[PDB]
Amino acid sequence: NIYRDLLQHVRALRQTITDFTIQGEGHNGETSEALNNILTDDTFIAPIL
Amino acid sequence: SFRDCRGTQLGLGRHTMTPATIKAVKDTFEDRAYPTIFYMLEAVIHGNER
Repeated sequence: NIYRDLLQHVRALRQTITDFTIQGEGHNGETSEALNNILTDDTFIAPIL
Repeated sequence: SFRDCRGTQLGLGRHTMTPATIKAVKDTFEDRAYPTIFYMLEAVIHGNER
């Protein structure tokens, strides 16, 4: 339940990022979430890999 | 907000779910590790009484 709650909170944060952007506006192969936010930007990487 | 206020107006004295059932159903709808055995059994049984 604790692990599922942490994962659900992460997915709720992702849906909140998705909510506060406007879709359908993609310039030069970058989607709208990657052009608005950073945690949805594919150029930025995790601190550890 | 108007639709939710109208729904509050409709469900004034009607039957409401106790929070135990709300918590259990919300837990089972947000359970990503739901076993596929239930899906296969519901597919084969396919709503036949016998």
